[PDB]
Amino acid sequence: SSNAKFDQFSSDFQTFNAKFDQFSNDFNAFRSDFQAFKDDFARFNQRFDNFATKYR
Amino acid sequence: SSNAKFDQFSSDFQTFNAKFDQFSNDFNAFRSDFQAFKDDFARFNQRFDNFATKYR
Amino acid sequence: SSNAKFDQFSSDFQTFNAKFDQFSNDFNAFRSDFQAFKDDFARFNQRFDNFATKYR
Amino acid sequence: SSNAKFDQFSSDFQTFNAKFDQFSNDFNAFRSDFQAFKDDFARFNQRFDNFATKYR
Amino acid sequence: SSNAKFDQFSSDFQTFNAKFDQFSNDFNAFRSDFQAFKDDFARFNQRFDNFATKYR
Repeated sequence: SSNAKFDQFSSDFQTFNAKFDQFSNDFNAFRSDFQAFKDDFARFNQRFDNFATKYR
Repeated sequence: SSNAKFDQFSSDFQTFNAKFDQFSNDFNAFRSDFQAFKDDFARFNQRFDNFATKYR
Repeated sequence: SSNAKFDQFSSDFQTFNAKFDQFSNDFNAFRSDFQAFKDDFARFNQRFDNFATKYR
Repeated sequence: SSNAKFDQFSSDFQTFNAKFDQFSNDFNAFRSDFQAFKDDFARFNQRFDNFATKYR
Repeated sequence: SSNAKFDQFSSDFQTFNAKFDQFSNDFNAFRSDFQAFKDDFARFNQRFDNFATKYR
């Protein structure tokens, strides 16, 4: 192909690489959010077990 | 390779790049929904703690 | 480069593009499942709220 | 480009295509885990409702 | 098009490929977090069943 056409594609690919990098960071922020929920659920589970034992 | 073939692929790539932006947007909408659920759960956990601690 | 090897790459990219579309659909189907769950969690939280108020 | 550079790229793309397919299968496996969880939650929700009803 | 420009694209694609492998690992780690959460929920569900049974 012409250099001009290839350069358009390579810079387009660079935009995609940047978008993917952002999505990867977004996904990891979601993972952090999910871990925070999981730990909050663990705290609930322990509080429940405590209550259910005392009120069994 | 040749121009006509390359131009077609460059177009196909750009269509994929646009679809990737829409997926990234879909994932962020999901992240907001998930955070909403996580905070709703956090609210529930605090109400459960109040019931179990302050009223039992 | 060889037109014929480029033809293979173009086809393999089309295959990737279709698989990406399948994944994007699957992700959006997952979002619908997450929405059903989030709604179900709301059902529970609101039921618990009522219960707690009556048993405070 | 030269055929050698292109052919290396095409081989690298085929490897990425295979990894993407793997990820899409991983994502679909997750969707099964999520649906199983959603169903477990709907069953908890019914059992909570039954408890709250019988305990009026 | 030129070998120099192709070499730059090939480098960018290799970097994307590596990022994708990282993301796929991150997704698998999330899947593991999710399964552990699902099992935690099942453990709660059993605790709640045992508690509710004793209030009949």
